[PDB]
Amino acid sequence: DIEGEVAHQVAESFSKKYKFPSRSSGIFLWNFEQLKMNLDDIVKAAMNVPGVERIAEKGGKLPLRCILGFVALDSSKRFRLLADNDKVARLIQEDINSYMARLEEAE
Repeated sequence: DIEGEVAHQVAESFSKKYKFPSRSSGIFLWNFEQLKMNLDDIVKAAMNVPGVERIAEKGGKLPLRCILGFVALDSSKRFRLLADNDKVARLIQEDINSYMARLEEAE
């Protein structure tokens, strides 16, 4: 259901590469596939991200880069070695602010 909707959207973009702040100064690319996690575990972990329940319940577009960022920080040594961890945390916040605003904003 709600979790099923998150599972769908994640599955649909499973190998899709998003961009993140690198340890140095650039960016690097990462996808859900690279988490080496089951879809269930990823959905479970995605539920921790603020706004994900609300958006999925409406069938809206989920913040998948933000979601993947959060899950990667929480579960992935490799991602953590590759990333500016603090910068990703800030990036998580900015995505949430953007998507939550979209629910309130003019169309």
